[PDB]
Amino acid sequence: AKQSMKAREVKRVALADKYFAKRAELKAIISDVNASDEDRWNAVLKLQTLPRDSSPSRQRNRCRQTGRPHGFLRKFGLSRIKVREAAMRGEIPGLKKASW
Amino acid sequence: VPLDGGRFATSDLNDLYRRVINRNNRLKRLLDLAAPDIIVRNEKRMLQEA
Amino acid sequence: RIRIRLKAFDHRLIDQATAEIVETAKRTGAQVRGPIPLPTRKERFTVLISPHVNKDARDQYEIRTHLRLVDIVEPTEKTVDALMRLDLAAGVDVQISL
Amino acid sequence: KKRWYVVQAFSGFEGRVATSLREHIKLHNMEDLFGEVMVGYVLVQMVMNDASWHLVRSVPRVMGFIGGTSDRPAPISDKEVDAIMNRLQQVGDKPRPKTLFEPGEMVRVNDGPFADFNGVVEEVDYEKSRLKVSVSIFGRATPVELDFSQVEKA
DNA sequence: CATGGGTGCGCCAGACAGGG
DNA sequence: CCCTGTCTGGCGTCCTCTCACCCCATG
Repeated sequence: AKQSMKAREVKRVALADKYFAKRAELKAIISDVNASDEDRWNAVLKLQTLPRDSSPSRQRNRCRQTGRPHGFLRKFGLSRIKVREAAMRGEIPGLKKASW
Repeated sequence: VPLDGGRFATSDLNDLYRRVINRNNRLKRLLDLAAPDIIVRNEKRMLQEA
Repeated sequence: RIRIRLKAFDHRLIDQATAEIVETAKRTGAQVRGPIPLPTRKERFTVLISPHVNKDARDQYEIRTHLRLVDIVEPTEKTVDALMRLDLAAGVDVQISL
Repeated sequence: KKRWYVVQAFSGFEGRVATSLREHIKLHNMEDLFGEVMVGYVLVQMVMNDASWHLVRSVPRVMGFIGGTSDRPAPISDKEVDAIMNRLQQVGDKPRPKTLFEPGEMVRVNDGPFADFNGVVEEVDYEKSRLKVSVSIFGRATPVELDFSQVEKA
């Protein structure tokens, strides 16, 4: 991909663990059946006070070996071209040819 | 080392070190428990003499 | 009652690995509720083998993860004593279920 | 007013020293000069006359008082003597019942072959009174169910 | 089972009081 | 302070050969 692109991911990793999933109660409880006046307006708008690139929906999905955008596999956690050369090298514990 | 019978004939230094360690354990426990002044003075004095 | 759930990849190893804990539990408890089969997941994958176009050429990869159960019946206070810290077969992830 | 004093006995014969002390009191009938006797040190509620001092040191298997001097031996010296006695009693009456553990909480095992081992409680069952914690035995986590008293909270 | 607390030697010599 | 009496410490030959006996005590 790009060394520029792999740097943006770990920067957006640092936002997804510092702000989000910790200051996620801004929408978890306060944007529901609670005080639905314009104090609930302060729930949705203070969510915008945190940066836009901090959401876990923003952290796309990238490979860890080479960082290819597409063709990702969640189990191995790395790109489809990299899972195969490691399969033939004998690195993933158990991948043989599925010839059922 | 033991003798012919089997009872261990123990040296004198083991008595001395075992006394010092018994008293030191007692003094640590009394400073844990916050005993009064005269108790820990006798305890430290027995350790000094040991 | 006291279950022992086995997890591995090498199925030719797990039958001996369970046998290594059979012999460790036979001489202590003398009652073990068998090496139960416990069906295996077949996680199927497929990968575009090309680094580019021609989405016709693919390779299929799978991982048979085998499971077993030992299920020590009685908790006599010497059986588990011969089990904890006294196991083997590096690569076979073991777990109790109780 | 009767103040407290510390007596040293041959350590091990302390109950017999306490009984012989009560009996010497009721022999030499200085009943108005002794209040109690508490149990290698024997605590005595007392007053200080030289007659009662000779009485306590004439009790057998008693070395002497412990104080600043042997002329006028010393009552007691502690900011919280009552709390020190309460701590000594609490040592024998140690509850040690910590077992409460939620998910991801580390616990301690002190019973069964898993004794002397620590782990975390991935699942908890208050209804079944059982904690789901695994022990790092030979590397692999060994998820086992232990009772609250069977394990201690870490 | 494990722990818990005599009274017959004589000289030299220097340090510690003790007058002086 | 300058001499006098006291108080404690430090020490007293080398090799061997047997023997006898090594902490109670007890709730």
